[PDB]
Amino acid sequence: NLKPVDAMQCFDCHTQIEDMHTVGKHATVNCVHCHDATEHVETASSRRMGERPVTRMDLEACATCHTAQFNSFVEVRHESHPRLEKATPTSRSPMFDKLIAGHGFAFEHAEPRSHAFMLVDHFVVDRAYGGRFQFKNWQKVTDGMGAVRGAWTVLTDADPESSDQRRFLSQTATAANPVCLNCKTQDHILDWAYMGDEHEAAKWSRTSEVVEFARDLNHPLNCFMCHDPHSAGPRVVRDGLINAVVDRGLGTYPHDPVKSEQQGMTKVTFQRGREDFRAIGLLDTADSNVMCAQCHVEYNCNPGYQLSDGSRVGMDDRRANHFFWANVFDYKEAAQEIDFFDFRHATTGAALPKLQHPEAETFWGSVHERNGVACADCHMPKVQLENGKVYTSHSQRTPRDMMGQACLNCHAEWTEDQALYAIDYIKNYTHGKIVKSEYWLAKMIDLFPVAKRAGVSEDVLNQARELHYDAHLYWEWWTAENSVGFHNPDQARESLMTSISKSKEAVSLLNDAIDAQVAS
Amino acid sequence: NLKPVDAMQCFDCHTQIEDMHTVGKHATVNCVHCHDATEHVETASSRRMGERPVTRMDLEACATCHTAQFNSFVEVRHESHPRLEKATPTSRSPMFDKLIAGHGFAFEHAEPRSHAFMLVDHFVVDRAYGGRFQFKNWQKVTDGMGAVRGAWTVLTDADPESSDQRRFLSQTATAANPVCLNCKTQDHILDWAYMGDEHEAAKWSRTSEVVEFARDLNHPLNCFMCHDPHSAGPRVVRDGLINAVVDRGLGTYPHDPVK
Amino acid sequence: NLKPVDAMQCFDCHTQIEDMHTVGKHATVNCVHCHDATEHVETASSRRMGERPVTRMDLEACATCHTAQFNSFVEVRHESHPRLEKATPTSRSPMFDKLIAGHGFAFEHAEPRSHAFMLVDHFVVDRAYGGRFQFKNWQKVTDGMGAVRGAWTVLTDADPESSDQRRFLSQTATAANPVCLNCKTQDHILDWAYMGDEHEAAKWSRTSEVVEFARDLNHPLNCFMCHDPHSAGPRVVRDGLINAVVDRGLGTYPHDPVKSEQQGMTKVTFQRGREDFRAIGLLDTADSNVMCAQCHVEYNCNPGYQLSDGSRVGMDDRRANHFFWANVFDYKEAAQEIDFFDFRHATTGAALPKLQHPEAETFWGSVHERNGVACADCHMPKVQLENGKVYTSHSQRTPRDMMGQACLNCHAEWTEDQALYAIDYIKNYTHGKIVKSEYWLAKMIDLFPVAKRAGVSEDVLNQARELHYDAHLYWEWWTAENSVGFHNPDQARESLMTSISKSKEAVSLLNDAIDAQVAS
Ligand code: HEC
Ligand code: HEC
Ligand code: HEC
Ligand code: HEC
Ligand code: HEC
Ligand code: HEC
Ligand code: HEC
Ligand code: HEC
Ligand code: HEC
Ligand code: HEC
Ligand code: HEC
Ligand code: HEC
Ligand code: HEC
Ligand SMILES: [Ca+2]
Ligand SMILES: [Ca+2]
Repeated sequence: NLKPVDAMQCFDCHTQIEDMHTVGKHATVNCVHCHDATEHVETASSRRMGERPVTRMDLEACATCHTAQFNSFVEVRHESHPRLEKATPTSRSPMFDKLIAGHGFAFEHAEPRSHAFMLVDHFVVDRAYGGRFQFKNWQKVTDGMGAVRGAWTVLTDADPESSDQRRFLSQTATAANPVCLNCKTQDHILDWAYMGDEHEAAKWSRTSEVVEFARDLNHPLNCFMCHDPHSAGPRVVRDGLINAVVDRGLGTYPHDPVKSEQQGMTKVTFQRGREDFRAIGLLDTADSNVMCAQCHVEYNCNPGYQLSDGSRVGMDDRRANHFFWANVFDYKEAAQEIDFFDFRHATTGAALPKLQHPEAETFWGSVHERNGVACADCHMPKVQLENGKVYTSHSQRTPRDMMGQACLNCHAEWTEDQALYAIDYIKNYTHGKIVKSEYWLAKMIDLFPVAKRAGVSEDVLNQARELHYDAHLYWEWWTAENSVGFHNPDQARESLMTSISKSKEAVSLLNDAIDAQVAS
Repeated sequence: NLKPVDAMQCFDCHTQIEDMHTVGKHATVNCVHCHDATEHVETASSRRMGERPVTRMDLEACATCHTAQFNSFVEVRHESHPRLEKATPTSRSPMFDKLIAGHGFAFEHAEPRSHAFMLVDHFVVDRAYGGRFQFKNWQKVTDGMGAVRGAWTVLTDADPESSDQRRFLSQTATAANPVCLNCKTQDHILDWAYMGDEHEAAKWSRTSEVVEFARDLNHPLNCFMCHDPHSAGPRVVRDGLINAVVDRGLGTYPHDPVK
Repeated sequence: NLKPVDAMQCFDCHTQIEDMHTVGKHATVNCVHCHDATEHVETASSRRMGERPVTRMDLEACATCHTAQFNSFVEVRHESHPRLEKATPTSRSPMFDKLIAGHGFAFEHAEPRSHAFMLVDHFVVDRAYGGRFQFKNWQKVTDGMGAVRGAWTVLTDADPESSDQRRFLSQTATAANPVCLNCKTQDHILDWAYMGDEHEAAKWSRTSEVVEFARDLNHPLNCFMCHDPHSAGPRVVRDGLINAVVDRGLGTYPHDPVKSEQQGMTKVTFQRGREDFRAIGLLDTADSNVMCAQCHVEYNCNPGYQLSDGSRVGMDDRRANHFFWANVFDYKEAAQEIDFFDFRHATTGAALPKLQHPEAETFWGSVHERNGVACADCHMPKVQLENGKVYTSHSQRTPRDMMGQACLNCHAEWTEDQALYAIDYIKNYTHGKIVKSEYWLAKMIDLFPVAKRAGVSEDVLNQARELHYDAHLYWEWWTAENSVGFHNPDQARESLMTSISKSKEAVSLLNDAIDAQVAS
């Protein structure tokens, strides 16, 4: 049984915590729920930590008083098909392997499944750790609660004796690095300096051995990623997001200065040895658009190359942890502003960006976003109970599972079937354009070896490579983005038509150049 | 937002609560969750209460940290047919009127329905208060959450100006008395002496005017009827039960001394 | 009404039958249920048959006393989509036509459907008889009971006047030969010598005119394929299987000598004119792993070519009826041991194997097989009845239709949805790797004409052809195998990664060789 500690004693040294804790809705929640600080209190001074207190980061620390939210979070949506590869004819990107050739995603890229699995899925995907980590057996893939209890309760490491990234199976990659983990867990929140920069007080950083870092991490999507444990108020903890919104002053809604001001973020910095160490972003309001944008964004979390000179940009560089915080039509400019690209296409040699799940940036400017709707309205609605205390569902899943609460409450003119039909109209239309964009990209890509072998000049190949960048960007955004156009159908339409235009331009350029070589 | 109070100061006078609270699973739960004792602490001595502190008896006091248990409790089972009279050919006792003739149950005795309604159903049944109390309208009969929030949020009193038990409709009875309420609520747990005996410190007792008592009561089946708020440990609070089991030495299982 | 015959009279000459019949559970079942032997008994001698007795091979011969088993067998699973071509984007092998080009399966290869249809489906598939046989009309495709009553009750022959294999429609093949029928029916069990070898007493053999043979055959999957009609004990009748397990001494579980000994097979030979003629394999136990392995295996049942010198191996050769009885990683060695391959790829010219439904060999060594689980546990479980005499369901179908009896009885920790999710995780993962294997095989195949035309040497082409063999084998096993990895997910994973490795090696070899030619 827990025994309370005297928080006044802590507050003597922890003024920032005092100011948060005493004012919020956790003012009566004793520190012992999450911290074991006995030896810390015996040894600390006002500027030196002394013995490190233990801080609980398990979600059960919150589930004791918030079982409803915890249970809704950990529910596994069995209809979210697991380990479903996107590069197949029946999934999101039928020609993905040809289009992404040269990139680590060619090894495996599955559709997302329920949040409980995020950390385990990150660890076991074929592109991440060379196949080092596996579930203990193939039955464990169902065990959401187990994954939440801790990744290492359900996973095995092929070689606990080594800590290097290497292939354990031939068709795997070792793309994982420490930045990835920031969107899977915040178990490292006290051990990682802001942005993963080198820091005396940080156990882990962008340049750490990711296998060793992995072994230290257990829990997915900690509840405190969106809720300050001290004030219980809304926040974000993701460094990349704070950096974009606050440090770079882009604001929470870069396209709406007024909304950015009303629904803003306040950066709170915590120090170690009186030197800035870590930060959180306190939100003005409980704005799930910004909470979900901690992870559902396009980002860099990887080494890459400079657009200017093609030189390597390694994990040690700040750019290896970066939120572009730019919609699809501002993205090329945002990548130019940091002088960065992700990979060279294996066939065309083009410098290309790699886009990932840009839901937050896609949502900006959509009809729903403009009308003050937020992710949670459709994906974590309040529960409707005939007789019950209302709480917010933490199931984070498609509104198809709860259309009454997620759509039909606003769309009184529709039945569930009508609303589903509206969704399907958009997704079907968008998917048709994605498929057409891929057809044209693939047609362009296939001409590169023919052009090279026909003696087409490097100048013409480079012209086509520049078009490839744009054709790729304006296509890939939409296979990366999870709503298949729903979050912003007009933007998807304009973008995908732009992709096709670019590819058609490249096809015509290469075809003409090949024919001119043949004629000469 | 709640501000915690200095529980150690309470414990200077409240040794019994200290021994329960500091040992159980509510040792970290501050008194401010259930008591407003500011003026009490200002005026009390260990021998004089001073200002009476306020104690929350609402189930929301527990639902804050125990929403899953509260929500399962308050759910209304619509399949438990409401206001279904047992003295009919299709219910439990087709000849009940003949057999029970001379007893107040002849006026109305329905099947039970979900616990959320126990106090409101007690107040509105035809045999209890002469028809004095009704739901605010016939729609309110569905409102389990409302009844749990408080009986008087969903009921009306035909005559707030009188406190006597009398018939307001011809075929009703006034069988209710203060003892009934002990199986409907424990909102009176600090205002009722053991067994409802007369007591200088008891606002209410077996001989109280039941209508006046009724008006003071709000919540059905308080969570603390089975769970001690201080220790979080299992308990009962019903005097009649404690009297049988302990005072009369019958034990919890009168047919099984080992159990 | 049947009238019993005096079996003692038969037993005077039929000692093997006496020894089986008098001891088993059919000891009270009179011969007249299945044999009309009146004129036989009048004319036979102890060594000469005299008039041939009639033997009933229709399944109704057993259905009279075993209606429950018969009815469960003949049920048509309408959810098993009929005539569903595998070489489409929504089926098992999207790039099958490119990959299998040169082989008869390019004409048509559908997913399997319910067992009642096996013989009719064999007769009507476009790759088998040149389109000679059709259902009487398109309505008859539903008639499982009709097919079971007899193929010729529901099919028509385009030309009853000729018996040659030829095309009746342009896009058909004539791949059928007599060996195929051994996995469709055993109506010929008394007319076919062991292995289909030439024999004086055999009406049919490997070299027979298959159209004439076809016309003599009526019933699918006779009940006596797994149950000896005389002893009622468990057996197999399939020559290829007996030959692998017993003649070649490979055992029923080639990877487990102990299990092979406990769950073994005893070959029983029957003679004609005191010369070995046909054989059965009596099983030590009712082991469905071995019963189903009569057909659900990789086999040769076709002409092919020698790996050594490329010469034709015709139906007359023993190798035209062969069970490799080898898992995917032992298969290349098993094909080398008989010096055999199936076809030359139409584009690459590579000698290639053709793999078919190797469920039995894939199942070996899997977690379930190692734990003593057998096909029937998942595909023909005992019926569960609140009040009823239990019998074994003969419906032979996916456990999805009976998850309570097929999985959940062993997997108490799971709900049906969890178990289905576990299956889908494996199938989704495996299918993603199949698709990737095909992508790489197709990329390799497409380089062959480019390499040939660029002047790449035969030595380099032959190197790539040798890689093609392996890339093909380690892919095709898994489109052939029906569980999409479920029966052995680790093996599927290792194999498919091997396929991709081989293809990538071939792509790199050919690309480099083409570029070197272009540069010269
Ligand atoms: C000892 C019980 C207890 C623990 C442990 C606890 N909380 Fe709370 N929490 C409360 C109470 C009490 C409230 C106030 C409820 C109210 O009045 O609305 C609260 C309020 C909240 C709110 C609403 C705050 C607001 O401003 O609306 C959030 C979000 C919350 N808690 C999250 C968490 C998270 C995340 C954890 C785990 C780090 C956690 N809590 C741990 C008891 C707890
Ligand atoms: C910590 C980073 C992170 C945060 C914050 C986050 N997500 Fe996710 N989300 C993921 C990852 C990772 C997955 C895929 C998990 C997996 O496949 O194992 C995912 C999956 C999902 C899915 C697919 C679930 C399914 O059934 O397939 C939805 C919908 C989703 N997120 C919505 C949201 C919404 C809405 C928010 C804000 C309330 C949110 N997410 C916050 C990382 C995050
Ligand atoms: C900005 C936050 C963020 C970073 C950094 C991030 N992810 Fe994710 N990850 C997500 C979200 C959101 C999802 C679910 C949406 C989706 O998959 O499209 C996801 C899904 C996944 C999935 C399940 C779907 C799939 O792709 O197979 C895996 C595996 C995964 N991430 C691995 C990685 C690896 C490896 C890294 C580092 C190279 C990484 N993640 C970096 C946010 C992030
Ligand atoms: C991706 C961000 C995110 C994560 C992670 C998160 N929540 Fe929440 N939570 C929300 C949002 C959004 C709301 C509703 C805010 C609003 O509309 O007022 C919410 C509301 C709450 C509330 C207020 C009562 C209610 O239900 O509205 C509690 C308590 C809470 N969450 C607890 C948890 C616990 C416990 C966890 C960990 C299992 C958790 N949250 C994880 C975003 C998050
Ligand atoms: C107006 C409602 C609405 C809002 C607001 C909304 N989405 Fe969605 N979201 C959808 C619909 C509809 C789909 C398609 C789901 C489907 O077809 O089942 C979708 C799909 C998703 C998916 C893929 C889910 C799956 O299972 O395939 C993710 C992840 C997601 N949204 C995240 C977000 C995030 C993060 C935000 C806030 C930036 C957001 N959404 C805003 C309605 C919304
Ligand atoms: C501020 C939050 C909070 C409030 C208010 C609260 N509890 Fe609890 N309760 C807890 C915590 C924390 C535990 C211990 C959970 C654990 O460790 O298992 C707990 C434990 C319990 C247990 C389990 C005790 C045991 O020994 O197993 C019961 C029963 C319980 N509470 C009932 C109540 C009732 C009834 C009320 C209303 C009088 C109430 N609680 C008020 C937080 C609260
Ligand atoms: C405070 C007294 C009290 C306690 C303690 C109590 N009950 Fe009840 N119970 C009632 C009353 C009064 C009703 C009828 C309520 C009504 O009709 O409005 C009832 C109704 C029920 C019903 C019928 C519910 C329905 O759907 O019709 C069941 C079952 C029941 N109780 C079981 C229990 C069990 C089991 C416990 C112990 C966990 C319990 N009760 C504790 C007083 C109580
Ligand atoms: C020992 C505890 C106890 C006492 C005292 C008690 N009840 Fe009840 N009451 C119950 C239980 C338990 C139920 C539900 C089971 C049932 O109705 O059989 C119930 C059900 C009811 C119901 C709904 C069913 C019906 O009979 O119409 C009413 C109304 C009711 N009581 C009124 C009264 C009145 C009036 C008194 C005082 C004369 C009274 N109760 C005294 C325990 C009690
Ligand atoms: C005249 C009725 C009759 C006919 C015809 C008949 N059987 Fe049987 N069969 C029996 C009886 C009686 C048993 C013993 C049942 C028992 O005692 O378990 C039996 C037992 C069996 C058993 C269980 C044997 C064992 O050892 O467990 C199988 C398998 C079987 N029969 C298959 C067949 C097949 C296949 C046919 C058609 C070739 C067939 N039977 C024809 C009556 C019949
Ligand atoms: C005589 C050879 C043969 C034997 C023995 C045999 N099968 Fe089959 N099986 C087939 C053929 C041929 C098909 C496809 C039939 C068709 O498509 O018309 C098939 C189809 C199936 C299917 C797919 C059915 C559907 O609904 O699509 C399953 C499952 C199956 N077999 C399992 C088994 C199991 C388990 C055993 C052992 C109990 C077994 N089979 C024994 C030849 C056989
Ligand atoms: C070793 C036994 C075996 C032999 C020999 C065999 N089959 Fe099959 N056949 C099967 C099994 C098992 C299935 C069902 C599993 C599957 O199709 O993958 C099957 C399925 C079929 C199907 C339905 C699915 C499809 O491919 O369209 C046809 C048609 C078929 N066989 C024709 C043939 C022809 C023609 C031959 C000879 C060239 C042949 N079979 C030889 C066992 C065999
Ligand atoms: C592919 C092999 C196979 C075929 C063909 C087959 N069965 Fe069976 N049969 C089994 C297996 C396996 C069992 C159960 C053996 C065990 O577990 O004891 C079984 C059991 C039996 C039993 C024993 C009683 C029972 O239900 O367990 C009878 C009778 C039987 N089958 C009759 C038939 C009849 C009649 C047919 C033809 C319609 C038939 N079988 C076709 C494999 C076969
Ligand atoms: C532990 C249970 C289990 C065992 C044992 C098992 N399988 Fe399967 N089998 C499966 C599952 C699961 C599938 C995939 C079915 C699905 O996804 O609907 C499958 C698929 C099949 C299919 C394709 C069925 C269809 O409709 O798609 C055939 C044929 C098959 N198995 C035959 C066999 C044979 C022959 C054996 C014995 C050598 C065997 N299986 C052993 C569980 C089993
Ligand atoms: Ca990116
Ligand atoms: Ca073969």
